[PDB]
Amino acid sequence: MQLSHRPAETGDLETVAGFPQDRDELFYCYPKAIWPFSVAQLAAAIAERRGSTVAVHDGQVLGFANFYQWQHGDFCALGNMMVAPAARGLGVARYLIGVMENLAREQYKARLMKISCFNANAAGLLLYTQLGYQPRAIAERHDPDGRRVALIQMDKPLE
Ligand SMILES: CO/N=C(\C(=O)N[C@@H]1C(=O)N2C(C(=O)O)=C(COC(N)=O)CS[C@H]12)c1ccco1
Repeated sequence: MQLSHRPAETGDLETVAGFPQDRDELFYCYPKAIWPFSVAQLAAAIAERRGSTVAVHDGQVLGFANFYQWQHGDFCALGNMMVAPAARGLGVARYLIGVMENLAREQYKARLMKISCFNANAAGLLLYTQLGYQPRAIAERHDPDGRRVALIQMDKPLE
């Protein structure tokens, strides 16, 4: 793919907010959100986070991610990882994760990137593993139906 990236803009909101296809996908990428997803919920996330970035191919916004934790000189934690349904498995997430790693190193002087992935998200767990992330801990969380899920906390040194 001929991918580029830039900071997320207002005009991208409607597109990105269309990416989660069901409650599970929304929970996996934004567990505080309530289905149905909306532009206002995405904009609120952006306002309270850092680094919101889109990946673009052939004029189309295909990916989005941000940081929900950032500690200068230490680490960032990547979240809100969303990819357009027509572009899944084509390398958009891996591209964007690489972009966000550079942004963490360069702008936050981070030595580590943290990613948390829910247990049900096999594709996520396998991709982050391919990208050199290692599992560090498992935490209990609850899904929207009040059922227990396992949040797998992974990390990777930067550089
Ligand atoms: C306050 O912490 N509560 C969390 C909690 O760990 N949220 C954290 C938070 O924000 N994350 C995000 C996020 O919103 O970007 C994700 C999404 O990750 C990816 N890979 O896209 C995983 S979870 C973590 C939680 C989860 C369920 C109930 O509570």
